[PDB]
Amino acid sequence: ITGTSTVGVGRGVLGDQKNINTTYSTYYYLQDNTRGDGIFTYDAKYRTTLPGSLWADADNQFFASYDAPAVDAHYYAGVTYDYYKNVHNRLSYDGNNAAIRSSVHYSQGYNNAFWNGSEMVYGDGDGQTFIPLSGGIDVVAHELTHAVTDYTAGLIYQNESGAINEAISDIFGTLVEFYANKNPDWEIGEDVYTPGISGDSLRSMSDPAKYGDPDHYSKRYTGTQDNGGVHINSGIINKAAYLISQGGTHYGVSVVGIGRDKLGKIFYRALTQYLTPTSNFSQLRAAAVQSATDLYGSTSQEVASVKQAFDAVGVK
Ligand SMILES: [Ca+2]
Ligand SMILES: [Ca+2]
Ligand SMILES: [Mn+2]
Ligand SMILES: [Mn+2]
Ligand SMILES: [Mn+2]
Repeated sequence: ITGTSTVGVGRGVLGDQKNINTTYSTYYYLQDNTRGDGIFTYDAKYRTTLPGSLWADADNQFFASYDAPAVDAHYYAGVTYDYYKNVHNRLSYDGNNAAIRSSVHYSQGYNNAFWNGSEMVYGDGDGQTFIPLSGGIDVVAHELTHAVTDYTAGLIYQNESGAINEAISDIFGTLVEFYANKNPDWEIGEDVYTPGISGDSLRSMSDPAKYGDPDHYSKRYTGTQDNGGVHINSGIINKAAYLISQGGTHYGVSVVGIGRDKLGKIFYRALTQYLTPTSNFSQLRAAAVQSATDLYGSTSQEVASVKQAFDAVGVK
């Protein structure tokens, strides 16, 4: 669409009011011209054909409940784009300001969200297990980070390389949650998961075992489900990343925390410079160590903590 950039107002999934960037041309569209080549949000109208219709609204006000997921998908994509640019100097997922597209209201009762290789897709949830998934900034940021990985390391979606791919998305989705200061934690999906139950989440980075995911290499899943456990074994890496950031003692191994910022710096460097499509956990450790070395020196604490963290989860 070609039109006039403007700002509208609406309410997100959780009922919070926010301003969003829109474009005016007869209708007001969810098209944000302020970031790279734009952020565009589409209505999939409960169908599975994609992307659907670019979101059009008559009055620049998005307070209808059908609007909620679109508002959040649109807003949180902006935040994520900001994170990457401000923090890592990366312009969009491709590093070249590629347009970011998302569709909401995908299918009916669909309890998931995903990056399909070209755009983001969000289900509305069945209302019991989930509410519309775009209401979780960690979810949005996890998905958009898959785009980042696709254009960089290109980690294949299966086995260890696939678990790394998943852990990368949880790590950065959590760093984005902290960046925006939106009730941050080391949990994944807490805001949209099981509305009826307080205190839970989909996955825990601080304690993966809490939901039955492995927190040590000796406990890894070796079967074939979930693409070889990409969503299970990511727990081992998630735990490592939490320790590097926060510190702690795990299985008798002590790790001094170096904080979130450095965690993000080290992981982003590993991702963009050292990982390859077939990298395994052991290769990830080597990459993380080389990155920290690059950034802080071989005899740094940073390096030391990265080592301790992997020893703690049993990754050699
Ligand atoms: Ca979270
Ligand atoms: Ca819940
Ligand atoms: Mn309206
Ligand atoms: Mn994922
Ligand atoms: Mn949170």
